[PDB]
Amino acid sequence: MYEQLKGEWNRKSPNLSKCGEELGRLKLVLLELNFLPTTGTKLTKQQLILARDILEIGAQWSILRKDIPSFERYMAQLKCYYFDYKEQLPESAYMHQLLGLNLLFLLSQNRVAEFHTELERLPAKDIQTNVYIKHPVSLEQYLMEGSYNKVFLAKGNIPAESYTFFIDILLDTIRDEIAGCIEKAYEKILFTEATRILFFNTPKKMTDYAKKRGWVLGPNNYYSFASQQQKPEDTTIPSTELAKQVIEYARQLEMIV
Amino acid sequence: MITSAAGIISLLDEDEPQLKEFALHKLNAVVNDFWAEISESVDKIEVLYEDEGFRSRQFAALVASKVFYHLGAFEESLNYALGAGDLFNVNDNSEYVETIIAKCIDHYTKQCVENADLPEGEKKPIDQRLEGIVNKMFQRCLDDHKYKQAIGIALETRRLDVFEKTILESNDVPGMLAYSLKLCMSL
Amino acid sequence: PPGGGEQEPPPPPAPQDVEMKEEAATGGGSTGEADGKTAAAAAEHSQRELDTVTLEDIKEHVKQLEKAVSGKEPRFVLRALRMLPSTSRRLNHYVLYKAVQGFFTSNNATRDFLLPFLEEPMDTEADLQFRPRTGKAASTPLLPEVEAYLQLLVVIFMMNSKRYKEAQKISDDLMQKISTQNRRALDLVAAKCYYYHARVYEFLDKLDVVRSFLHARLRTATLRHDADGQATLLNLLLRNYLHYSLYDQAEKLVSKSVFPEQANNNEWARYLYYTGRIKAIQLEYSEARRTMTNALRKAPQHTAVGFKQTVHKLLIVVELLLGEIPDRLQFRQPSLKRSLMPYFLLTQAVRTGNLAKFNQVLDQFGEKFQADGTYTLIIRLRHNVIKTGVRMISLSYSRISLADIAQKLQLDSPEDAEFIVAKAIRDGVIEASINHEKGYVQSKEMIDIYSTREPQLAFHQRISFCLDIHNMSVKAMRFPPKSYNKDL
Amino acid sequence: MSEKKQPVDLGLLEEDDEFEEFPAEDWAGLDEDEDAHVWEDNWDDDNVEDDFSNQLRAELEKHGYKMETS
Amino acid sequence: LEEGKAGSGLRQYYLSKIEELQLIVNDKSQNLRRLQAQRNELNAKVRLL
Repeated sequence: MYEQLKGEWNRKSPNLSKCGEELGRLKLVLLELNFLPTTGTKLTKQQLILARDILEIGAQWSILRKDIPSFERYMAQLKCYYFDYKEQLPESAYMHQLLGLNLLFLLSQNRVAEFHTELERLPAKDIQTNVYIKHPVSLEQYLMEGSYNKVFLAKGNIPAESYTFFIDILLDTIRDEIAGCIEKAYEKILFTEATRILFFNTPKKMTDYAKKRGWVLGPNNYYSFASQQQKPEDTTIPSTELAKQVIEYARQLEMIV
Repeated sequence: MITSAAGIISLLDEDEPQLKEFALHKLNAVVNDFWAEISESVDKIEVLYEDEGFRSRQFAALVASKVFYHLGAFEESLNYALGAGDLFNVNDNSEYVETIIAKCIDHYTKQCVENADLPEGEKKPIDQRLEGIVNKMFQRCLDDHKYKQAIGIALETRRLDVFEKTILESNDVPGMLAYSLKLCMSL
Repeated sequence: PPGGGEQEPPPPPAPQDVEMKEEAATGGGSTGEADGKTAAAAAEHSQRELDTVTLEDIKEHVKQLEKAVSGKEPRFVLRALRMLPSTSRRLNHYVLYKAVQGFFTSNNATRDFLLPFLEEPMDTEADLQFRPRTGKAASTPLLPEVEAYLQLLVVIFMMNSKRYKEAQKISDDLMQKISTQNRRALDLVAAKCYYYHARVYEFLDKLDVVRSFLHARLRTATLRHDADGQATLLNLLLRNYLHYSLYDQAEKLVSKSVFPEQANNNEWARYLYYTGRIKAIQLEYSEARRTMTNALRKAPQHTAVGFKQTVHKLLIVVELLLGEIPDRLQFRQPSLKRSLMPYFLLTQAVRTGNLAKFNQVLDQFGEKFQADGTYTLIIRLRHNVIKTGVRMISLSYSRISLADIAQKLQLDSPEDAEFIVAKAIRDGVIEASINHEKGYVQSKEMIDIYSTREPQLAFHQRISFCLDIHNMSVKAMRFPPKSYNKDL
Repeated sequence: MSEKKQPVDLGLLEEDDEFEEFPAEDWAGLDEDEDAHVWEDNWDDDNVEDDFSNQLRAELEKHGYKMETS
Repeated sequence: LEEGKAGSGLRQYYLSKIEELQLIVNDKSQNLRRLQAQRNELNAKVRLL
């Protein structure tokens, strides 16, 4: 309406310095354009879906610059256009994709419970013939399985699509959870399993986790301490609190009397 | 319009408040529909309420006060309600206004009773805007007085000069004084 | 034709006598009770009202009555109308107006005279004094009878009934607050009406207005309420949030409150069913399980056969997720059986834990549970089979074979075995000791209970809680006898 | 209220509209033998019966052949 | 205006709810004093004994 805007839209610019000024300009224009959904005159669906698109690609740049608050911000803003009273709004092709990125965010932020409760709306039977649609639910299902082997073996199955790097980011943010769980060591473990489970010869884990967990290292073996070494009480204190409970019993049994 | 939309939260957590203004204005429309959505933004509202950075304290104070009696006790709501500073509100039949002025009056006369047995010393500070918003509705009900609650509220407020302007314009003065004493002897 | 014609008149006016007697006894009884003191008596006739409703819900009354039996619709209460005093002539008129239609015949209709039901409330409902309670006790009982048979273009007339109900009372109210027993009844009555046109709501269009304003109507009720009506109005909102919500960030833990005393011997069951259904999505093993099972063990009053069957289905469905699934034992009814018949084979097949065959078997004859939609809990269950299976392994012996048990679990590999086992260990739902010596992984796997091991700290909370329940049970044998001795 | 039981009952009526008295009789074949018997014990009975329904249903006669081989 | 017939009205109805709480106090005092009269009747009975 105001101008073309299609010039710098489809164009991919590595530098986000100009994209930031363009973004701010878009904010200045959309400022009086009533971000909130409007059913008035019904002809505003064009500028609404246009704003939806530029906020979608804006979210693409937002996740390109790796901005956590901005991403969930634009996702919360686009969720307004995603959930609406009128069903006359056409379904975008990148809608389920960006929603998939939202699932990625929920998985990365350990919000995956909200993902589980979000699992209801996604099977809308709109397409279902695409592997990308069944990808996040199967990956999270494998996460419920806990097996990192299937993911690593199916890592080469991902097509030429460019979110593979974001999947690598997902592995990068879940690696502390996986390694954190496998290194728990209720009793003890042997290094021969560690060779298989842990990553390659690059000393990232043996460095970081050494200053993180702060444990002792023996002759090529991982030792675990503070396991079931906890000493019980002297039975004096729970006897006292039980006496207090007896007093409370005297109260409740006889108060009004 | 919006219900489960989390966008206004991100907008409330966002800088350059000039775009936050109309967002809060539209928030005041749906705040009656859903008060649970503002619950996560309550803390940030308090934060922006504390500092003097924002120009309008009443805009945040209203939202805080209305979401507080929806969430927690009426006390915390009344704190920001009476701490809203200068506020212009016309008389309405809505539940919110009548309830917050109900708690306002109740707590006012409560403090009056608490300060009744202490004529001198350790006097609690009393804001002028409170007396203003109280005496506004008080006078509004004191127009014709409706020959019932005038002397009642005049007595319940425990103020010395409050009932002197009530007897200025009245019908059947001896009857009004007799009714007044009859009301005063039964308390 | 001559036989059926001669036998035609007796059957249709069968319910008339006991129905007139019913409304006379209930109306005259309640009004004649609270007339002296309305504010004193509280919810004495309430249980009677809900009982009469639940009793009249199954009514077979109108079947062949569609033809000229509708003459009862135009006529109505007409008790002491247009004047407060001089009720004697009207006491005569009570017999008179009934005698008028009892001479020869009467002119009757169905869809002809409908809308002008608001004529009397425009001036005087009955006595010009008791109008709200007499008015609601007049209009509200006969409305579902006229609004019966929702289908066949009664939707528009139902909308007329809606706007009429609103405009006369519901829109806002006849006055600020009634603050009486008729109000305490008006809560559950208006709620019941909401449930009544709820079907009309969900039928075709959606909600842009009413239940959204029902929040303002809810808080218009003061916080000093017993929140019975508030909870009943919360039930319809929660049911409206039942099918599609998916946002747990607010109403979960925001909607939590002081939770005042409410029984009703219904609302507990249905609300626990609602919040149980909501809390069944995150698979809660501790709370949801026992509380929904208890909820199933509750509400004996009316029907556990046709109601509790759904919560029982959900119960066993969320039960088989733990690997141990109890079946139907103590309850014998020819409903839950047929309902669980297609699900019986697979829920019995859960303990076996065969991935390959049952993967095809489920989808083969699968109908209803896959008609639940979006394949959620089943796509969870498919890979939950191996977790319940490895849990069965945790309940099994320690030593793990590279061949035998690997073939039994249909999974053979050194890495994924110990890996998945470790994933079962990190859950914290079991007990195992990880040890590596010869390359084999053993476990202590002690399932032994708390007997003769830290007994005090073990059954402490049990003793405290059970004593609390027994003590509030003492309160339960305390207060009601006082409620008996209050009037004597 | 209890009025919410109506669509459920209608659903049951639909379930009865699917097939006419087929599962009634088909399961009556078993139930006639299961009649008058406690349904509490029938849980483990049906459990084992369905468990051995696939293979090794009897296995008692196979033990004698498994004596020399095992 | 819309106060005396509104605010003072809901205040009087709040007072009616207060009358309900004091009605609970009332009949609690009633059954408590009836039980009191019962125990006093038995005590007077053994006094007659």
